[PDB]
Amino acid sequence: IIGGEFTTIENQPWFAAIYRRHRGGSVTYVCGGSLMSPCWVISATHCFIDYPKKEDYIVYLGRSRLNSNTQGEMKFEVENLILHKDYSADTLAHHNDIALLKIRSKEGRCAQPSRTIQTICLPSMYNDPQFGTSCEITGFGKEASTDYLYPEQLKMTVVKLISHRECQQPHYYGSEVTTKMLCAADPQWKTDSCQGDSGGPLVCSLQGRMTLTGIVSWGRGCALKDKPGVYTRVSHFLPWIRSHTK
Amino acid sequence: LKFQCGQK
Ligand SMILES: NC(=[NH2+])c1ccc2[nH]c(-c3cccc(OC4CCCC4)c3[O-])nc2c1
Repeated sequence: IIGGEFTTIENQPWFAAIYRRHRGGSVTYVCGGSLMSPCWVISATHCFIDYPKKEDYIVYLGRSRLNSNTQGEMKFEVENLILHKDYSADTLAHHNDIALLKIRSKEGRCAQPSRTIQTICLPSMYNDPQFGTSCEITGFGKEASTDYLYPEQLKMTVVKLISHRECQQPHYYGSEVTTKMLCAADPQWKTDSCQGDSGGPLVCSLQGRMTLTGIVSWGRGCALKDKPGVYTRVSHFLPWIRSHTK
Repeated sequence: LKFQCGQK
């Protein structure tokens, strides 16, 4: 995240940290994700696309730091990994960039509620906040596009949703952005999501609840002027989500 | 106790 503040998982108790294990002993961070129900985490298909081997990923809930542990964290194995059939990437955008991971702990259980583990709410079929709404994004991604490491403390920042008309302007993303994506930027292009933030949440309040409105997906550079961040418009994937989380 | 989606 460029900008933002450092936070603790109690401020984002539905954020999930997904890692991949390597032969050699290292486990590295892959993407962020959010908990929707006790056994399901939702993230982004491009995060798994080049290595769809579910037994090599680890999902942690209750983690405020990236490589050191937090008291209260839970560790899980990926029991099912559902990627999106019709996922495509072009020079910038990813289409249908949503994925579901079913988690199981080594004792056969799913997540348990704590002050550091909570689910986030889903929107109702195709219902979104209006452009202008301030939503918050969180994650362990880069702090400057030139960094080659990720911060060790969880960050969060506030960004506003912008309109498709504004994002589809030729000097922004033109038609690379579709009705299944949302764009959110900082009025003064100061904070935004960046590499390492993919799969984590865009949370806005809808009808009184904190809802997962978008998934960090892509963007050109990080916090660049007229280069909003693009998120998967979760309200338009509710059918797909249900199909697998029934 | 149980989950209340959205609550901190
Ligand atoms: N400017 C943005 N709003 C933005 C947001 C998320 C991003 N994620 C990435 C990104 C870049 C390179 C590789 C990635 O994922 C691969 C690493 C491991 C799995 C796939 C990214 O998510 N760029 C990103 C840019």
